[PDB]
Amino acid sequence: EVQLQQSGPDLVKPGASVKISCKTSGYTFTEYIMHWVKQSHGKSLEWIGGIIPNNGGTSYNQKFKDKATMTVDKSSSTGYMELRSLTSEDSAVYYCTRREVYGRNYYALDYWGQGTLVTVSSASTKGPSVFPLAPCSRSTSESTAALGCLVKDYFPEPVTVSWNSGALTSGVHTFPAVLQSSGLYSLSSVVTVPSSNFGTQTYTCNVDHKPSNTKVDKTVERKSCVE
Amino acid sequence: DIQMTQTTSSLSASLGDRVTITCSASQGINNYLNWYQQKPDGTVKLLIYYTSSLHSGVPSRFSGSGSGTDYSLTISNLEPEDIATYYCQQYSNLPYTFGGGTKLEIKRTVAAPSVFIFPPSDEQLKSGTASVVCLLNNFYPREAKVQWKVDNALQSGNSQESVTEQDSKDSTYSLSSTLTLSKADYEKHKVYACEVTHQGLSSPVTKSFNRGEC
Repeated sequence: EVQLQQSGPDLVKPGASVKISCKTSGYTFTEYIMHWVKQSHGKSLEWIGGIIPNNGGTSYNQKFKDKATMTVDKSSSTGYMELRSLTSEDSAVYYCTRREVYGRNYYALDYWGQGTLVTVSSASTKGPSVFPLAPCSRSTSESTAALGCLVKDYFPEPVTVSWNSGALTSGVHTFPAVLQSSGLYSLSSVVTVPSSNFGTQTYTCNVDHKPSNTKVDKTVERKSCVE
Repeated sequence: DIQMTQTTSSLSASLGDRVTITCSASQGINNYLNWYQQKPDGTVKLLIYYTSSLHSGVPSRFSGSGSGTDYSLTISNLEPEDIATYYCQQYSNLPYTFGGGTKLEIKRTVAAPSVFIFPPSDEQLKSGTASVVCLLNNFYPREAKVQWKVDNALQSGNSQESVTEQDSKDSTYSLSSTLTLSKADYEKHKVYACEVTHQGLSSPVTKSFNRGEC
């Protein structure tokens, strides 16, 4: 019940600034120090800095001295980090964290936010198109049936996909997005089912692209041929 | 800055094996060393603080030890949900620095992929592109070759693939390969095939459709 709820994904232009927020709950905001951490895609964690919410005292990693500003709003129990002079190298997930103190001088980041994906790009937001993935035919002697949704030509990351509004989770694979040469992302979400259980439900993928405020529900028709 | 190294970036172990992830600092850090777990969805949790103390909710199969420059995170009997990247972090001095991370996979029995092929939708085709998708479902190990053939001609340069993280239950991978062609190029050919090579298969497996009969 310690929760750090970070603002949603953000697309911002090079040379600009972005302010991300971290709304805390389940503990007394002014009684704990908050630290921020960067993670570039496929890379390690980097420490940006820490802030004392009670007086707004700050400590920065010198690598971010010209990049990051931490602030707090005590009245909303919210920490902020502002990143300035943005470049593609600032494209990353940013985490807010709580720093616990144990005995005299033992510190650890005991609770993490879910992270905020910042994409620094000159390109415009583009909502995905969603196409069905439905095979031409099913074998009598294939023991699982498959179908899915192709989520094509969106920008930036991320999209979320659920099946039957979260009710269908078992046998679902949502692949990592691929960057196409167009500079747009594409991803597939698939479901498999034991061939005997296939006919017991319909299958609707629910696609959410927050950066474009796009929500698509696409029913994938089960209809297929016997070989 | 203190440099933190995880000599082993990638570790594979069987369920119930004892696994040890190593961390070394560029100078003595006097036990001021924490461990984090990052799950494949990107969620981060504290595991161990001050070398050896367990965080709230951490199971007792997790332990940590070390001194000076060298530390160990041990998982005493590996479960499938321990699939994650493990990061060490020093606070001996500022700035805080993390190791490069150790990804842990489960070694399990060879499992053949289930292969499916999905033709492009008329909904997509009418706007001038055809995506053909080949799914390899629930296989182990991760190494897998997908070749696209169009009327028996081998394709190159016109496919992209992606692979899931190891599944936290059955310890398998899945892979998606997409062939992208103009509508015009798609309509020039009949037979679309993906050929799959994997250790779990007796020989290469081909899944195909003919645009005619679909």
